[PDB]
Amino acid sequence: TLHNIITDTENVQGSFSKHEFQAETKKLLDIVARSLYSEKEVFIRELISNGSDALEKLRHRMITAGGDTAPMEIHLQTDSVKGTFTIQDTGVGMNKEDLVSNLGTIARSGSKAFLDALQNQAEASSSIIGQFGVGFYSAFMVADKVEVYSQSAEADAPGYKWSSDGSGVFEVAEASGVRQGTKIVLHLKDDCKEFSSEDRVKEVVTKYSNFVSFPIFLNGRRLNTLQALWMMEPKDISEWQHEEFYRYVAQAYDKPRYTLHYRADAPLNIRSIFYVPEMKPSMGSSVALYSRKILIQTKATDILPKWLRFLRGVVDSEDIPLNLSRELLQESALIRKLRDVLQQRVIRFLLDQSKKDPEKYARFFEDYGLFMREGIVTTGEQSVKEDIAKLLRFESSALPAGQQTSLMEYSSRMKAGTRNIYYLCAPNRHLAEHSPYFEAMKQKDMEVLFCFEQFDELTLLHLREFDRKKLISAETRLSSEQAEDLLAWMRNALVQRVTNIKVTPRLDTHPAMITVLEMGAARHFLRTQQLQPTLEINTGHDLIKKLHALKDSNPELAQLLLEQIYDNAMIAAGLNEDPRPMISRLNQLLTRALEK
Amino acid sequence: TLHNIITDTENVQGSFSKHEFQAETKKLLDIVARSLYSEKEVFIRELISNGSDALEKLRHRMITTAPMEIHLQTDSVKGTFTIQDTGVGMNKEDLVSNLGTIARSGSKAFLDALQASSSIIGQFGVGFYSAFMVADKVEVYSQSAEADAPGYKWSSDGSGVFEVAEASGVRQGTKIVLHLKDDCKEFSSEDRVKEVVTKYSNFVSFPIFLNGRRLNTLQALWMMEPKDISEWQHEEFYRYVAQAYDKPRYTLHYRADAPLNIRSIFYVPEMKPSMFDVSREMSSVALYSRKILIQTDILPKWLRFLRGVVDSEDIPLNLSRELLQESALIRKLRDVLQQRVIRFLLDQSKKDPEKYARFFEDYGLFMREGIVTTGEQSVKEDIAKLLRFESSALPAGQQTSLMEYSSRMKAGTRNIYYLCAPNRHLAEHSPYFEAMKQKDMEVLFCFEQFDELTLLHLREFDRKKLISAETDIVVDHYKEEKFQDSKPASERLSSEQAEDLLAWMRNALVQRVTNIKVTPRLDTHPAMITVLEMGAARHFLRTILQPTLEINTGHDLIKKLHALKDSNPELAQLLLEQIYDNAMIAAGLNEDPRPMISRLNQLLTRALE
Ligand SMILES: Nc1ncnc2c1ncn2[C@@H]1O[C@H](COP(=O)(O)OP(=O)(O)O)[C@@H](O)[C@H]1O
Ligand SMILES: Nc1ncnc2c1ncn2[C@@H]1O[C@H](COP(=O)(O)OP(=O)(O)O)[C@@H](O)[C@H]1O
Ligand code: ALF
Ligand code: ALF
Ligand SMILES: [Co+2]
Ligand SMILES: [Co+2]
Ligand SMILES: [Co+2]
Ligand SMILES: [Co+2]
Ligand SMILES: [Mg+2]
Ligand SMILES: [Mg+2]
Repeated sequence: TLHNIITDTENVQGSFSKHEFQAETKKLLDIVARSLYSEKEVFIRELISNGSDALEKLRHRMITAGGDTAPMEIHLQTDSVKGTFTIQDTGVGMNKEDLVSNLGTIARSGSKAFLDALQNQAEASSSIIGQFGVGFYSAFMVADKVEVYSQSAEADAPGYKWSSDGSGVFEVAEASGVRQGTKIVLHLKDDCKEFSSEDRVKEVVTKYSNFVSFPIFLNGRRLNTLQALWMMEPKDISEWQHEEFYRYVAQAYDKPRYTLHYRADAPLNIRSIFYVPEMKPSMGSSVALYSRKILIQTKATDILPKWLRFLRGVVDSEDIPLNLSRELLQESALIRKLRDVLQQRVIRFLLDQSKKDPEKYARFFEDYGLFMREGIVTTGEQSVKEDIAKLLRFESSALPAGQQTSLMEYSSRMKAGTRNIYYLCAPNRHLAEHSPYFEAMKQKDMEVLFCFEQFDELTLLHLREFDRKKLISAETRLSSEQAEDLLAWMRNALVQRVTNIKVTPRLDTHPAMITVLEMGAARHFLRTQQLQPTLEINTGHDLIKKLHALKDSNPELAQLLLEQIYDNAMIAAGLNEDPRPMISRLNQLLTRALEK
Repeated sequence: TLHNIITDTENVQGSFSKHEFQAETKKLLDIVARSLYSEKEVFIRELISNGSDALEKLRHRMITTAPMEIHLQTDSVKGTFTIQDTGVGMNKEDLVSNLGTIARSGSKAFLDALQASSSIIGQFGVGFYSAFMVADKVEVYSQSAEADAPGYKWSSDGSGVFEVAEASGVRQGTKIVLHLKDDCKEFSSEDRVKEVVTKYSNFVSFPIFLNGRRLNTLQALWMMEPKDISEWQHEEFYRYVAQAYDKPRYTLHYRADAPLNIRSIFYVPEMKPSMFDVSREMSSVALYSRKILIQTDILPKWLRFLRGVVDSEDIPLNLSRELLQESALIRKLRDVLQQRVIRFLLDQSKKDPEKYARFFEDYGLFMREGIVTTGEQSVKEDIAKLLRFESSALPAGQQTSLMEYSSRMKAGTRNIYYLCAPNRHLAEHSPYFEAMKQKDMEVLFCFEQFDELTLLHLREFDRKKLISAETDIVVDHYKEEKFQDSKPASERLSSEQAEDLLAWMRNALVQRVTNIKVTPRLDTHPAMITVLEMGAARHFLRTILQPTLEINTGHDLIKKLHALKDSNPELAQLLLEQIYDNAMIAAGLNEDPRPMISRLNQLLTRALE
């Protein structure tokens, strides 16, 4: 039942023509000026990156041809009356040829050609921003008219003025007295007047350009007072520096409980700092992606797994393949490898923390454990599930209350014969301990992990196996007649509440206790509060004898006592942490009990 | 104190020269192939869109019966991707100018000459070079219509040059063959190509066949008349866009032209939301343009339970068609969508309060989140219109709202009174509600665990302060409010007996309480605990205070406590400690009640003799 029209029927007739690809220059200028970026305001990032590069080139040239130490800076000036934005740098400048060539040719990048000719070890290799040779045109998105004044450091070259409205044509004339470097004046469009506002420009500078190497001045005032901490040697950074830097990058007010300062060169140049905040859950609300100190993404997308989104901080890579918009990354095996690498690194880091300070790590796991569980559930690589699962903490049968263990430790206590991992996911200890399913493998000496946390169950279900070992849920006085009179009677006043009633000798201080056979039911019971309980009675307890003796004497009163015993055992089993519904009834019981 | 170097000092000398902008063509070709689109797969979207526009131009020509379709073929042996449309094709002069010139768009010129149509996708004139992301060799065979014009073959590797030769076996339309580079062989996989078509091009208005098998393309319901869409079509469409297996319980089909062009559909699933999924970062609403998916914010976070689709002709796209421009217009769209959704939900409440109660029960948490996390007061109140409560002035089970509460208020009244309790029996028989019965004010009854937090953050509604019953009771102590006991004097402890009891209680509870006082405001309860800022105290208890214990000297238990303190003083203390614990529980201020149990068991035994 196929329908295909694609058939190999074409044959070349005659001789071929040769052509070269062309460009619709005027339309391309418009696309490059207006259609590259998600935001107009990005022309400021672009113009500042250009000033930086101009300064970096001058710095590079002074290594050999030492000149006059002139200060290396980027000045911005707003004029809210005229509607102008002006930026000036004291860098390398541009003679007439270079203005014509660099500014007049779409995609021509003098910075890229400069980079290509460097020693790979030159400091400038890693800090020159420009590649594509189009960022300058972003100015035309916000300006009706652009004027560029430039003076090169040269053979007494004259200064020049370059000017365009941005519609296919530009003009060049000689000028004086242009200071060494480059001044750019934007005459802002009516709908872009906000960029002649000081406060608005400041917002943009701090967003994208806050860690630019060279001093930025706005109307004569210094902005970028913050050092790119990630580019520094880990041991030259004090804890107070991290605390301040964390607060800044995470927009937080507390301190990091964990700090990881990760540096490496393969698969990419990476300089990074990750923080785990002190404060628990529930814009600066994730790890930012930088490149050569310029923000790429406020919220980095492709470099960390989703389960690590609770990390704050910064990743900077010099050689990460940038999308043309410079707010996205290109699809790349190197970026994928980076994510895998970072995932392993953070895992290793958190593991080391568990050893160094287990108590502190326990606090961490209580607050952030949900992310590990999420990671294990949502990832498809079995090897990855098992790496994240090393971070997991549980409780155990062969261990005291409150004390925690990992799967590896459990794995270390398994007799070399049997090779599978038994767990019981339950609301609490009392419920887990008194599980008939657990009582089975209590006699059969067999350690069982008690998993009390939310989503512990499907975490292990989605985990399936660990350490090539299998995880399987462990779910596969008063005479004797006086008691039976009582049990027959209690079984009637709670017909609509409990499936089963028993007697047990294992009770001491308690008149009764509640047990459950299905942990999944108790959870369904625990979350459903806008079950088949099985209470057991202590025939030696006073309240129970007092009950038996009372059902005949004060039938009304004896049922107050009964429901109290039931509710109390319910509370002991942690199946009723909000006993507000019982209080009035209890106050009635107490009162009737006290005809003293 | 200031450091500037910018000064108006520059002056032009002599004449100027004029210049035309130029382009580094070769590097531009490279930028389109390596740096324009963030994902490689997208070349499929680009070629199919081209095929769609070519068919659209032919469809337009035919106004003044040949099959209009788009065919795809994958050969994993030859490593080829092939697309063929039966559209308008291209002549020599069209082949050279359109394909041979970066930013030249035949499609755009077509649209500019149409002074419907609105279905043409192409404007930038670069989408075609996306083929070089994945192929080191491209062949194009085209046949113009009709027009006594021969076929042609166009060929290039994507660097610098291309060749155009004349050909004979060329069908009306256009055939393009990609010889896939080695790292891109996945696009010779039928299943992979199909994934991509479905992803971006599922609403293209022409049949798409892949290796001879017709793909199940869908109608773009969001662009169609609401009345021409059955419940069944919504069901099916909902299942596609939400990748779900259930059906929508609500459907909002929203169309507007001012202030902004909008074409959208939102659904609320019949399913309860997954609590696991509520905590994940999962996005919920897809964004389209001319029937083509855009990979991208649009809805406030609290509306993330909504599924469906938004399309707006006012959202301009970046060159690679994956970034939305004008972030102020987006927030504006977001603001408009938020308000339209609130209106819709309010109307659903009116239409069917019983169905809305189930919605509020399943999704109420999202409104509560929205109110707590927004800073704008007017936004808080608008969302709060969606909240439901019960009332002391309405029958049990009957739901009401803040606006109906406001509507029943007297002119003189400046407050909205509320009480948080787990259910209506507890609210109605609360010691705190007993106290409020002595005034003539209505009291909202709020049963959900986070209702109180929500009302605390909301703070006021319609210029009226929200006040909890518990708070009001404390405030009355500092006001000359006269209350009378619901039991006559005969049945209460004498003043002298009360002071004596009170003195003994202050001694017996030195550690635990600030004040112990008599209250004339209880009936069936022996005592209560009061705290001025009760709400905030309950919320703070999430991993002591200055509480006050207030006693009902008309309550038999309290009078028995007065007697016990002299007749069996040790039993009195255990009774006193339990009364205090009970009032703490009743106040929702108790810690883990488990250590109270053995104490109570001892107390019970000791009393039953
Ligand atoms: N302020 C400046 N000073 C000196 N040269 C500049 C300046 N701004 C831009 N240029 C030159 O113009 C070229 C094009 O700038 P732009 O379009 O931003 O492309 P790029 O991506 O290379 O920065 C640069 O590579 C550089 O050679
Ligand atoms: N399959 C096709 N049939 C006919 N003409 C085409 C086809 N694909 C591309 N073209 C022509 O080449 C032009 C350039 O295509 P493209 O680079 O995709 O830019 P856009 O689609 O944005 O115009 C199109 O506008 C169209 O005129
Ligand atoms: F200005 Al650029 F890449 F830095 F186009
Ligand atoms: F192919 Al286009 F804008 F659709 F360049
Ligand atoms: Co052949
Ligand atoms: Co080199
Ligand atoms: Co002047
Ligand atoms: Co009125
Ligand atoms: Mg640049
Ligand atoms: Mg196209």
